[PDB]
Amino acid sequence: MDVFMKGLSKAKEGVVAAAEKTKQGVAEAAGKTKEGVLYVGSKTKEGVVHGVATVAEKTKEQVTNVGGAVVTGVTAVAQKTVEGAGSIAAATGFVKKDQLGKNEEGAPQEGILEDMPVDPDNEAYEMPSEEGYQDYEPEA
Repeated sequence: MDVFMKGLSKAKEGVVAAAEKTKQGVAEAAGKTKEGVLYVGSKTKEGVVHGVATVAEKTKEQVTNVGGAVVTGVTAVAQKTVEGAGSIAAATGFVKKDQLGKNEEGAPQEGILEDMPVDPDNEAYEMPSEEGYQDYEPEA
């Protein structure tokens, strides 16, 4: 289940496949170097030039067959890129979250004035309006 183990067992499959091939390449190379020390009036320089010249003709039939393969492969990667874009959309689109409205206070004072006209000397004229009750000793 660990997506990591798979990627690991997948690489080992390539290292082994490459070994069988790399191990088969040195095998032929060994016998090839064996003829190197031995001269061969048959393989002359002019003969080598004609060899690479012939392999250049087949290389055309190969790139032609694979030429249609690389085109199809790139097409698969093309649709594989647009899909990866979805992941980018998430990185930019942060996981939305509906629950808060951020409203500390829209400065709901009560009027344009500082709303502090109240006088500390006596609130207003003289305490509540009442009916005088008592404030002057003499009749007036």
